[PDB]
Amino acid sequence: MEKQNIAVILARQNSKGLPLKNLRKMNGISLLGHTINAAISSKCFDRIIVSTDGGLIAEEAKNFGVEVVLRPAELASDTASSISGVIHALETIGSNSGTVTLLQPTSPLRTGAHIREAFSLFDEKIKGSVVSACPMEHHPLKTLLQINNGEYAPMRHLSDLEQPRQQLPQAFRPNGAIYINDTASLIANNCFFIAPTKLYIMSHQDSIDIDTELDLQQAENILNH
Amino acid sequence: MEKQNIAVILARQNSKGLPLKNLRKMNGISLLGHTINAAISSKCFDRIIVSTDGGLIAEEAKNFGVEVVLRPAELASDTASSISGVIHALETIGSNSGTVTLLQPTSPLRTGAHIREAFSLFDEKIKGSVVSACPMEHHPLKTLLQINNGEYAPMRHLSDLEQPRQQLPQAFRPNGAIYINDTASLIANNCFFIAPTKLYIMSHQDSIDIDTELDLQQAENILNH
Ligand SMILES: CC(=O)N[C@H]1[C@H]([C@H](O)[C@H](O)CO)O[C@](OP(=O)(O)OC[C@H]2O[C@@H](n3ccc(N)nc3=O)[C@H](O)[C@@H]2O)(C(=O)O)C[C@@H]1O
Ligand SMILES: CC(=O)N[C@H]1[C@H]([C@H](O)[C@H](O)CO)O[C@](OP(=O)(O)OC[C@H]2O[C@@H](n3ccc(N)nc3=O)[C@H](O)[C@@H]2O)(C(=O)O)C[C@@H]1O
Ligand SMILES: [Ca+2]
Ligand SMILES: [Ca+2]
Repeated sequence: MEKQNIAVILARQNSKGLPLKNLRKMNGISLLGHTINAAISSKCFDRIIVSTDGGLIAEEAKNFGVEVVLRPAELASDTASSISGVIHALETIGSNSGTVTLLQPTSPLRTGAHIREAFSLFDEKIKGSVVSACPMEHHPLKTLLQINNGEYAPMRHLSDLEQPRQQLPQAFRPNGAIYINDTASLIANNCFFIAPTKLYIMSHQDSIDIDTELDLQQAENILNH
Repeated sequence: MEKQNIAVILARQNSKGLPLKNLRKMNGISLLGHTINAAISSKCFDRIIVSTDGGLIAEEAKNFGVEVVLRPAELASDTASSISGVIHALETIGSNSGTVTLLQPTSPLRTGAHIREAFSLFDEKIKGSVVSACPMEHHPLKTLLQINNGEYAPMRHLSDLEQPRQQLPQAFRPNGAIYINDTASLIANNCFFIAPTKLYIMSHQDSIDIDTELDLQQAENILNH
């Protein structure tokens, strides 16, 4: 096979929250369109695929000049895993060698430059994931986990709960915007986090994820800096 | 000595953020007053002390009918630890036996009922802390910690990052509203988290902490249910 860099944008029609979320407009452009534009402007991809079950989403993708994979209902339900959708897209276009990047439409402030910056961290020899991430608002060592009913244990040391944050290791969470993997590795492991995983760090501002109407408005306000 | 249940409300005059924050009004009552009212209505305390360096805060505390400890400047600076303020209050009134509870004015939706509910968890024989806490918005096992420059390691397992949250242990963070300790233990350990620490769980709504003008408005709106 030819090695290919593939972008997969999963955009199902039924959004369990905000209705028709993937086509909702932000500064005049659909969420889908913002992420398609990021994929194109990154110049990182040989193939850009929108995977959907919805006719309106498919028409939007075609109007932006990218490929469409149609998902049957069982891969677009509320319970369907993202990994099964990415696997189905790769099987449909016939790629099992190269890289595959998931780009969620719910991260509209993730730009093509962010994608290029993340790609520069990918190690073609070692082939761990590159995942975009942002700093944790509340430090995860300053937490306790339930071990029994009404019984809790510190995440690490009890003394961590009173340590100045600057004296603790820096902590990060995935923000959903970018997951880059070696294609054969993603197929074999059937997941998005493959060791050794590297992080591409983004600001809290650029990590906004759209769930609510107020999220859409905040993202618009951020664009209008 | 007589064993005493002491409440200490630390309320310094200089707020590094919102100016004069501890006297800012919320539905007509100062933040200080809301927490004093919680301490009184809990009926958990033999002594209620407001510790401050500020004349206006001291006058407000006296008007609510509680005791005042005056802190010298070195215990009320931007760098001064909360524990040193609680230790100084206990030394001033001469108590080293019983319980001591820190009640921060920045948690105005923490009520007297919350204080009673937390106190019911305190174990007078084993004498670990009781700390009020709320659920973590982002699960702390779904994080990575920096171990070297540009090198990160999962908090626990890499597979935790893709686990449904409901399949992970429940996680909680202190919310700042209540810290209950055995008095002799707090003096000896010079800290607020003493094993075995128990958690009193509060909702995200009741855990609001005041840092901004918008925080004050949100807390007011919550009160007006
Ligand atoms: C990679 C992955 O597991 N993605 C999941 C993400 C991820 O964990 C977070 O965003 C990280 O912060 O979480 C979810 O993210 P969510 O349900 O909002 O979906 C994000 C975007 O992906 C599309 N989608 C999702 C699943 C699927 N089978 N097909 C799809 O087309 C949606 O239409 C939307 O554009 C979640 O909220 O539960 C579910 C997603 O499946
Ligand atoms: C127990 C403890 O360590 N408290 C600290 C808390 C705590 O960790 C969080 O609230 C938990 O979510 O964090 C701080 O909390 P913060 O600075 O807002 O202070 C909270 C309240 O305590 C008063 N205060 C604080 C310290 C001190 N030496 N004297 C005081 O009178 C303030 O006037 C205000 O009413 C922080 O933001 O850094 C600093 C506080 O010292
Ligand atoms: Ca989501
Ligand atoms: Ca604070």
